[PDB]
Amino acid sequence: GGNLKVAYQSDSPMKAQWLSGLSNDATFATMSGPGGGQDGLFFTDSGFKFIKGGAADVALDKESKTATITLRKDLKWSDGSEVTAKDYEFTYETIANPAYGSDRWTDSLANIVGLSDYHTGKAKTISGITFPDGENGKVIKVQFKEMKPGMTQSGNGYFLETVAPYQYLKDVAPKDLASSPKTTTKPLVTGPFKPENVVAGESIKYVPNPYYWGEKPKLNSITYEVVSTAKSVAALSSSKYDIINGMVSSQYKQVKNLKGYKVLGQQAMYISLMYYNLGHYDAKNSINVQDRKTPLQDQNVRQAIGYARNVAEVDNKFSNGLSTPANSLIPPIFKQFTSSSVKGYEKQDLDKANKLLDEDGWKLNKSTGYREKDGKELSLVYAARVGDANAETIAQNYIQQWKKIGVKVSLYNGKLMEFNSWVDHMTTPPGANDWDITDGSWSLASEPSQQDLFSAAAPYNFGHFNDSEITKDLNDIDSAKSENPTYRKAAFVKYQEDMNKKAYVIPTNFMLNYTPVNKRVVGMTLDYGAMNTWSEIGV
Amino acid sequence: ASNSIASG
Repeated sequence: GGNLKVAYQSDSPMKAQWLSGLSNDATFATMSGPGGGQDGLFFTDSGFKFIKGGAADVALDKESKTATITLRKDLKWSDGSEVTAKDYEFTYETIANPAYGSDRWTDSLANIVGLSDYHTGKAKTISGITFPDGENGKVIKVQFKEMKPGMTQSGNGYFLETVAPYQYLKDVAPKDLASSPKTTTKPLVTGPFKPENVVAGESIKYVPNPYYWGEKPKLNSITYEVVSTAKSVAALSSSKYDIINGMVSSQYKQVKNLKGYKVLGQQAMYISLMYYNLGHYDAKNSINVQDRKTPLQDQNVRQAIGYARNVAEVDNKFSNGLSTPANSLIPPIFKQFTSSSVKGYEKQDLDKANKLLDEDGWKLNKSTGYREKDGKELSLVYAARVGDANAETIAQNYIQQWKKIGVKVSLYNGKLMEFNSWVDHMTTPPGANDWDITDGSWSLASEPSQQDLFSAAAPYNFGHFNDSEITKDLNDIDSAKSENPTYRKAAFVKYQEDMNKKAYVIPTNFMLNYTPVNKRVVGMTLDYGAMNTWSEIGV
Repeated sequence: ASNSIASG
């Protein structure tokens, strides 16, 4: 078979990390696809509901309150060794034992019996994970405190879905694991291809994995590379890549203008949002602490800064119809849990913003054009990120809108922030105190609960709010009462309304994705529910 | 399936 050439659009170097628990970014998660997507276990239907037949099956027992995972008999690592029950449990240790440096702790994992006490070092094992046919068998039982309504769906976050190669990694010290060749350039994997070579920061050469249990691929090889935003269209014009994933909305018209490509589409499981920095993360106690001293402590300020943006004007000018101003944090793909009732910051309202600030005592100084409260000037730092050729223009455009409401906003270090640096800034405890506003974007988990973005114990709560109303909202969505979908829908609506009113974050955009595919390629798809794409693609 | 930080 053929030799496929794929890229992911990224202005930052690739961060190869083959262990899901230690990898935070969508870029490498996507590039890992041919190798098993960081060793994902379960197949799903097009509604993300688990089905039988993947690398493993999962069975829920709601009476016992357990999940039982059965790995295929012939599931192997790419060195021919068996994938075992212990490999599945070891994924949990990579997140829960703090020595590995994971940023993926969350209150969802507290619902596994014994896992909280393992995470704090009070227990030396995870009591709720046991092995009915031993560590070297194929079966794992996970004991919960309670079932959660999302457990039928991949991405639920209450039980994990990947394996880690424990026998391969057991003599690498936890503190060294993320930077070891064994999780970066020289991993074991379980997918239809294995990474024969990895060039740090740049590329992966994939060849078939002869130990794969499933459909054997048609292709001889796949190369997967990063390509910059400024070089992407020319790469398609010159046929440098057969497929490019992750392309920005601003290039969509150029891409449709090209001869020799089919352009695929999907509803993006995505949200972008503006964050306010309101606290710090306490690593010892695994808790967000909302104690930062800032004008952003004033609810009226948070709301005003949201109302002053012109997100619809930006989307109309630049996005080629692919971005839609978001009304809430729950995107359209989760159609059962959205409501046209919910009003957010999708319409600019400069008059309301100015009124809110006047009402809150932030009085305009007519000499300077900026507002003040008891001598404090309303000045903030905006950690805007590098993007496409329009990113500087768009960030300055928001600064200009904020000046209209008497808020002085300046870029972090007078420039846009590189992506890998920004991720370090956001995740490294205890968090930084030198930014006020930033923009985040998420390739969301395929189940709509946002515990793993905002729960009190999660470092992924980048602005470090900790609010009883929000915490009760998040818990209500996943409660036993939410096993009635009527109740869960109302809980989702309340959460969306409460997040918009508290305005600790402001929803920005929903999106459609697109991927150009050279006409020589057959079998590529963006359809959800396609489980064997990498084995089906050919030239 | 998990939440991942996107560059755009």
